[PDB]
Amino acid sequence: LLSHNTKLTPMEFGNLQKMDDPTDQCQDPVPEPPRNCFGICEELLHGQLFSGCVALVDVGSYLEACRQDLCFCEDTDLLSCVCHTLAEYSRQCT
Amino acid sequence: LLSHNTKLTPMEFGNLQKMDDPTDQCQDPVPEPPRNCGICEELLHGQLFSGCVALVDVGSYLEACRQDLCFCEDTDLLSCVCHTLAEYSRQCTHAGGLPQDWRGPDFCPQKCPNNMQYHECRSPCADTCSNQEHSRACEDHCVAGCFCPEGTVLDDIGQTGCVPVSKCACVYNGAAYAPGATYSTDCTNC
Ligand SMILES: [Cu+2]
Repeated sequence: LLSHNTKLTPMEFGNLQKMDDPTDQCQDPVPEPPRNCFGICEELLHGQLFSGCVALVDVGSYLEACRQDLCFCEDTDLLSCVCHTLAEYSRQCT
Repeated sequence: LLSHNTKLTPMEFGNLQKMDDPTDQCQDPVPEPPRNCGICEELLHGQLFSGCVALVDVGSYLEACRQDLCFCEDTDLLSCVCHTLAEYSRQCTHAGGLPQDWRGPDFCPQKCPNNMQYHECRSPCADTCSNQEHSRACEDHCVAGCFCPEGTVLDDIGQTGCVPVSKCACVYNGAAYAPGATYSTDCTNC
């Protein structure tokens, strides 16, 4: 996150790693305002399902990711947007 | 469930408690075989209801939540279990517990008039402009509903939602006054 003694935002860091195709000049993503969108993610991750995994891998980053995945859901059922983050947390615990 | 030394099923008991209308003959529900169908496990066993587990057992309500999730006709599975959770919160309040808020903008949202907020355990004796000490003299346990934000009281005079105490109006002889307004009699000045 440091280019020359400065601080790089995650979007800038991601844009710095682009390698475009010879003819496909893909446009960089445009930043969006925060949608402002204890919950189901907190109950699931802080519950007894992940008891030996919390002491090894911190939950806060994955909890925040779960909240973002829920907020950017494409379907109505909220139980289907938490599968990806929970699976990733289980992978990291393994 | 014991008619005469006989273990009645819930279906039989419910049918026994029937009282029909004169011209409306009703058919008893047909006992259907199970459909062979765990979201509720996370919230009910989670810390969100922890302060309620010690008072009301959750197994019956866990089964009720499973039945509600399986039996409801839309795939709003996250938002199709609000009724069982609300009932469990009600039972926790009736058991002397203090449930904490479990709802949200996307998870079982509740709409409150004016600037009030929905809460799971607050005193039902709402403080108004006329009675600003009602909550401190309440005998009933905490209930769930729409309540004024902390630091304000309900406006029962102008019906303009929750207002601060310093801006509450006054009533004298059926006429609503304003903060700072005065009236006088022969030998008083209020
Ligand atoms: Cu009660």
